Amino acid sequence: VFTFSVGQHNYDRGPIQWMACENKGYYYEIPSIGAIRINTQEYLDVLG
Amino acid sequence: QNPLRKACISIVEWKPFETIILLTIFANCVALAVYLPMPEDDNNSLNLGLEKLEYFFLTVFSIEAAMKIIAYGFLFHQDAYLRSGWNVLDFIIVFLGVFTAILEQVNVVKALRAFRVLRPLRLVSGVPSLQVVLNSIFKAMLPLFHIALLVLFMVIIYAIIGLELFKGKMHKTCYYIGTDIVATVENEKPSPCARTGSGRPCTINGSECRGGWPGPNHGITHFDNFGFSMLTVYQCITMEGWTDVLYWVNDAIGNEWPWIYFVTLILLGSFFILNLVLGVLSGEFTKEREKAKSR
Amino acid sequence: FYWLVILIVALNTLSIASEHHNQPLWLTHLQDIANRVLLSLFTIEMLLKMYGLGLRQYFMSIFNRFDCFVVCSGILELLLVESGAMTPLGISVLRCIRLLRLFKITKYWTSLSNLVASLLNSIRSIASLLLLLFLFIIIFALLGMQLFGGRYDFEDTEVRRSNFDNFPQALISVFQVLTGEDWNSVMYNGIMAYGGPSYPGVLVCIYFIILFVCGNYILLNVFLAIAVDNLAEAESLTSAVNATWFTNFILLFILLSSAALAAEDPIRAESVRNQILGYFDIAFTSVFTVEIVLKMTTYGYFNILDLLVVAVSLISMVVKILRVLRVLRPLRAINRAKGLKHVVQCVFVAIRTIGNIVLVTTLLQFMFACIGVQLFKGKFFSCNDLSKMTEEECRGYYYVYKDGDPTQMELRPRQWIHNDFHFDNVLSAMMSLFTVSTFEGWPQLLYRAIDSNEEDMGPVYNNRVEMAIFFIIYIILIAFFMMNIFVGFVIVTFQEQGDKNQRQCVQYALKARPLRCYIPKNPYQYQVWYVVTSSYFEYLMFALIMLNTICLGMQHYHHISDILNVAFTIIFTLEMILKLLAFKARGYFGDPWNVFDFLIVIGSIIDVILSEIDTFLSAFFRLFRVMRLIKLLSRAEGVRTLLWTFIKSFQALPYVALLIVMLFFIYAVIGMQMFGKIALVDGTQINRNNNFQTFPQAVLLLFRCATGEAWQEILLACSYGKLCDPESDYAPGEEYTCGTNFAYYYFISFYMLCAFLIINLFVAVIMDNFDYLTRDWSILGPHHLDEFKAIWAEYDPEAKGRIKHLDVTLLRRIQPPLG
Amino acid sequence: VFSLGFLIMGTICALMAFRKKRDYLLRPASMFYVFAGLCLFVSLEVMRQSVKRMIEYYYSWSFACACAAFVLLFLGGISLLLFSLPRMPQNPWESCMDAE
Amino acid sequence: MSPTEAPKVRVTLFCILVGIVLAMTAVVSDHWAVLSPHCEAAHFGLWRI
Ligand SMILES: CCCCCCCCCCCCCCCCCC(=O)OC[C@H](COP(=O)([O-])OCC[N+](C)(C)C)OC(=O)CCCCCCCCCCCCCCCCC
Ligand SMILES: CCCCCCCCCCCCCCCCCC(=O)OC[C@H](COP(=O)(O)OCCN)OC(=O)CCCCCCCCCCCCCCCCC
Ligand SMILES: CCCCCCCCCCCCCCCCCC(=O)OC[C@H](COP(=O)(O)OCCN)OC(=O)CCCCCCCCCCCCCCCCC
Ligand SMILES: CCCCCCCCCCCCCCCCCC(=O)OC[C@H](COP(=O)(O)OCCN)OC(=O)CCCCCCCCCCCCCCCCC
Ligand SMILES: COC(=O)C1=C(C)NC(C)=C([N+](=O)[O-])[C@@H]1c1ccccc1C(F)(F)F
Ligand SMILES: [Ca+2]
Repeated sequence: VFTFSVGQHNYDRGPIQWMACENKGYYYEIPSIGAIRINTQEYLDVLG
Repeated sequence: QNPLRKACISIVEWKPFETIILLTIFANCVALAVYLPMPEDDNNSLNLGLEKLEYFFLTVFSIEAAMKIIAYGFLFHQDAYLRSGWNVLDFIIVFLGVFTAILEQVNVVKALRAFRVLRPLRLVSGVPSLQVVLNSIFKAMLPLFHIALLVLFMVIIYAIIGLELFKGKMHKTCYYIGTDIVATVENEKPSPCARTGSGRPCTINGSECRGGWPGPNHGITHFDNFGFSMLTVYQCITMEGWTDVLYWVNDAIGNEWPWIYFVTLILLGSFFILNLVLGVLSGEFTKEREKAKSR
Repeated sequence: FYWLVILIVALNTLSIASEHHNQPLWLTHLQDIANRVLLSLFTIEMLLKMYGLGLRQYFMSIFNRFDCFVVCSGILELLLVESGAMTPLGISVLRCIRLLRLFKITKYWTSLSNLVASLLNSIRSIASLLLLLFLFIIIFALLGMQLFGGRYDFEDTEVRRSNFDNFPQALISVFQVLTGEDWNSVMYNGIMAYGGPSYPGVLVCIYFIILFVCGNYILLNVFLAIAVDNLAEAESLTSAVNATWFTNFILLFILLSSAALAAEDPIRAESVRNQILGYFDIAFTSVFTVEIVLKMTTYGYFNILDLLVVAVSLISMVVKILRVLRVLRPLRAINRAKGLKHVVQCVFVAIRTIGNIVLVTTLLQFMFACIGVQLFKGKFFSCNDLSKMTEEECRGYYYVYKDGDPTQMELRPRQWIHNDFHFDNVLSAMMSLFTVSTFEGWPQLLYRAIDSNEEDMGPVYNNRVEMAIFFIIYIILIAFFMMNIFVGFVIVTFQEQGDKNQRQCVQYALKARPLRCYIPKNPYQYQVWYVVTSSYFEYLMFALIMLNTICLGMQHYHHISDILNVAFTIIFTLEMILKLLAFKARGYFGDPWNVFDFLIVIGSIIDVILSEIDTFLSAFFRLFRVMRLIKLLSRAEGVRTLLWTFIKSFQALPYVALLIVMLFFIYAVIGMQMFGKIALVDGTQINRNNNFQTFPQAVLLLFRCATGEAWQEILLACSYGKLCDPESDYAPGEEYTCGTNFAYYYFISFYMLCAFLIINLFVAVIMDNFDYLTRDWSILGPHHLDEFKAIWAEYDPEAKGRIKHLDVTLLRRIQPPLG
Repeated sequence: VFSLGFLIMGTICALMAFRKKRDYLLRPASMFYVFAGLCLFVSLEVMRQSVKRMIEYYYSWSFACACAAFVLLFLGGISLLLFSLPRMPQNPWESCMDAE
Repeated sequence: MSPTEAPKVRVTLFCILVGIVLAMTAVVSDHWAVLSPHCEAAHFGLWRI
């Protein structure tokens, strides 16, 4: 499970990190358009 | 009114029910403030709990009303209760409360939840000191009548003047050529333009002055009808962003005349009227003090 | 000891007011060992004066009740860092308490202790009327969470920090709308959150119209019922060539040299206007260089003023100060103007009064500057793009997306930018707090401070939402409280240079004179006079005026709007000729309101004629149909009274407004010289609409800064970095050289002066009319005597002196307060 | 033409007012002069756009003449009015529209 | 005479008279505009050029 927390908000992010860490996955944050490219290609480090 | 047939509850009405209702309203306020408004009809667990807490705050405030409506007359019996100044306000709060919380359980709208924000007012009925204070600031404006009646007509006169002069003038702007992308620079808010006139002409490279643009502030600041002219005049009167309106009228119709309209609106409307109001209030504070010092 | 103790406190003040960002290590040492010696010196102070003034007199007096708290905390804070006090934010507030210890000692002086017995009682007695104001803000915060809570779901990338998403944010937004700062931006977000500028969406303007009007009115009964009750009782307790042919012409030759100084060309160093004005230069120098001799060889502070003015104008036939030092030409007017001397002297002696409250606000603002440095020092840096957080990362280039579109981008070099109003040293903190006090751009600083992350790191959205309190307590003290007891100061002071009733009555009855009425003979037109002054006719014309107004408003953008104007023009000109058929044209113009209506009927006629001539083969003549509704004012006797009471007093104190006009003149000329070669680039604050090229543009800019528009952005728009105008005369490659740091002195000074004068100007006009405001309309007054005059003139139509004895019946047309 | 007409009508009342103690007649005439000026002003307006609807140009002799004439008439008529209209009362017993 | 033959009325009507003469002379005179697309300098008036 790779979980992405998109946007700039105040909602809690604990559970989403847990979902990512409890399921052999990873947790990414995408706050703007500039972060999209580098955060959407970075799961191929976990897959390898 | 009637005998002591039902009025076996007025016995407690004079107990320390001050604290029991003050704290209940205070907890209602705190439960109103921890609510978290979510968009597009989402929700979270907590909000769904603070509604299962509204029938607990809309019950206490209803039985503490059916405890006083049967302890004074048939309803009032002399126009006492509902004609008591504040006890009718509490009754209206408990009226809209149950009315709206029942109307919601019928079509199982949300705008009806907005009368729920009056419940903090029952604190001013709670203590007496705030009753006498809220009755002072309502008596200090009996003299401020003529000044408000002089401001209401200056806003109305300036709305009509601006409606005559600048109606439908801020509607063209510098678009990119053959495109619907308004052309600006880094910190420039989109201002009007003029092709073959006296207003400002487009200076961005590939840009043209063309019409069919709603207006400066997403279509809110303009003198296109009476409502919007009143809105923008009132906004300049409070001296907030009046220079933006001036600069936009400059950019549309020309540089030399329009300042008379605004420099005079800010001198008369803002400084003069504020002077009047300060004078009329201190002339009422010093008088009441010279009368209450004599006690 | 009374002065060694203050030497101690001054050393401690200077040790606290030198903590800046990136200080040298020796300064850190000098400070960390200079408080230790003063802590060990304040340890013995509560042991010696516990021995000289007895022991139990350390607690029965409030003054030194805390000097033990000073050290009790000092020692406590001295051993917390070295045990567990991590969180530099928490360590930063430990040094704040230190500031409190300095405050108790500084306060000693009679003037600085006599007022807390009044100021503290002002707050503590009236802390119940503060509760209603806090409850107003708490109701409107909740109402905003309802209306706009979670409705700012805009699909762009523009950041709208002032929203209503949760309770602290809604409280911040409502507070900002109360102070008035940028409330219109919040309104536009609210109107776009709903549909748009359509029918149901614009109705949420109301929330912002009642919150600003009814919320700024409780702030007149809160912070200004304090400085009319709890500052008046405080002072009440403390109570317990000599012709008109030459001098009146040489005065007139200052008003010409000054206007020649105004209309100059600062851009082109040598123009025809400058070449032409260079002759009036020598003329206006020479005359006053040959008019000092007549006034100093015939005779023996004010004329040396003139001689310096003419000396600087002669040595000008670096050297650039010669052209700024010449701008004090309008100040020799006070020399010959006798009417203006007496107002400038009141302005000079109005300052001995404000030195006790103006020095308590600067010390209060200096207390907050050091707290601000303790909190926000170094934290106001940022990167161009908010993804890099240290200066080592904020290098290179990055993409920006126009309109928020991921396929339309641009390369920008990213740079580690420091804010413009930061809090690094106490001078910068003091400048920032100054701009916050005038309410301008304070939410930008608030949100820059809520996001402050660490010492050399960039911002973290919504990090410390409690740092709002710092900005909201300051604003409550300085801008709302001290700025109100200072005005109350001025008011109750002017109350001294400003019984009664019997006096004014006997002067009224003695000086007053009865009225004219122009009652006619010749019944043919007596008939028409009987209807002209009937209540039916008067209460018909008001209806016609209201209907005219409603017709004038019904128009909109995209004919009937003209024929109806023809109709109303006709109806009013017929009433004018119908009244001339009654007042014989001699009693008609005797009444000013009738002259004023005659002035509008002609304007309307010309209006319609010009419209029809344009259509048959002047956009401002259309204001005559609009002014018709101003003559609704012959009936609103209360409102007309209220207008005359203040016009008579603006027409009585013009020499004070002359001060404001001279201030604008001097400052506009100085600024036209200093920063007048800056380029007019759009997207900045020195642009085509707001610049210093000509004289009207400079005066409009100054008037904009007086109102409190973004005067700090204009201040930053001219400070030695500014591309020079192309038409200017300057060395090549010397482009980025226009603008001066003198700007910081120019604006900060202007504002203060202009904020001062205006206040002055308000209270004069107020106190000048203090009879009308502080008046009972129930016991007596000049209104009763005016009504007596009315019933008199009813029986004696023309004045012609006084009337026959009996028709003594009038005591039935008399109100009981008179008979 | 309209401005000249106003000048003539204002001069009528201005002449016939210095005699017979018909002082009040200074109140109408004044405003006539005012309106005179105003009309000349809008002429300028017209002329302005004319010189733009047709190259270099220049206002030399009678445009300054008209500008000055309009300003003279305008300020002079308003000053005649404020010098004829009795007075801002300035005292609670003083009052406009009074006797002498 | 107080609002008629005081000085300020006479000086103000002298101002009016100068305005009148400048106005009656600034009408028929063709002395305020020129043009040359560019030696053909035209000259404007109120009726004919
Ligand atoms: C009830 C209590 C009383 C409260 C109200 C009391 C005050 C009354 C309000 C006064 C309004 C102020 C005058 C309006 C300003 C005109 C703006 C303007 O002209 O620009 C737009 C317009 C721009 O339109 P435009 O037509 O130029 O635009 C297109 C360009 N052309 C012309 C080529 C087609 O200006 C004009 O139309 C030209 C005429 C301007 C000349 C007006 C100046 C004199 C106006 C009256 C004088 C009074 C002074 C101010 C009031 C005095 C009171 C202290
Ligand atoms: C002590 C004082 C307290 C008193 C309380 C006063 C508070 C009230 C102040 C707020 C007034 C603001 C009014 C805002 C609404 C104005 C009307 C409006 O919004 O409509 C504009 C409308 C646009 O039309 P549009 O939509 O383009 O038409 C196409 C339709 N498919 O175009 C229109 O049709 C608008 C036409 C309306 C024009 C009316 C002009 C009013 C002038 C009246 C002057 C007298 C005032 C009343 C006298 C009172 C005496 C005491
Ligand atoms: C009631 C209680 C409170 C009272 C507060 C007291 C404050 C009083 C002070 C108010 C000051 C208001 C000043 C506003 C006038 C500014 C004039 C203006 O902004 O016009 C701009 C316009 C630009 O023209 P231009 O320079 O040609 O630029 C385009 C390229 N050429 O210019 C033009 O094109 C037309 C030029 C006409 C301007 C005539 C007047 C210019 C001089 C300003 C008048 C004020 C007196 C000067 C100094 C004292 C000002 C107070
Ligand atoms: C303590 C109380 C303080 C008093 C303030 C409260 C006053 C209440 C205001 C009444 C407003 C009622 C509006 C009536 C309904 C209008 C109907 C409407 O839909 O008009 C919208 C109008 C433009 O029409 P629109 O529909 O957008 O046209 C395009 C296609 N529809 O767009 C609009 O904006 C219409 C509404 C205009 C709002 C006018 C705002 C200025 C008037 C307030 C200034 C008065 C200041 C008084 C100062 C007193 C001093 C003490
Ligand atoms: C004059 O006005 C001005 O300028 C001001 C501003 C607004 N700002 C600031 C900050 C300040 N300071 O600081 O100072 C001031 C004040 C405020 C309040 C109160 C008082 C005061 C004084 F002045 F007295 F001191
Ligand atoms: Ca502002």
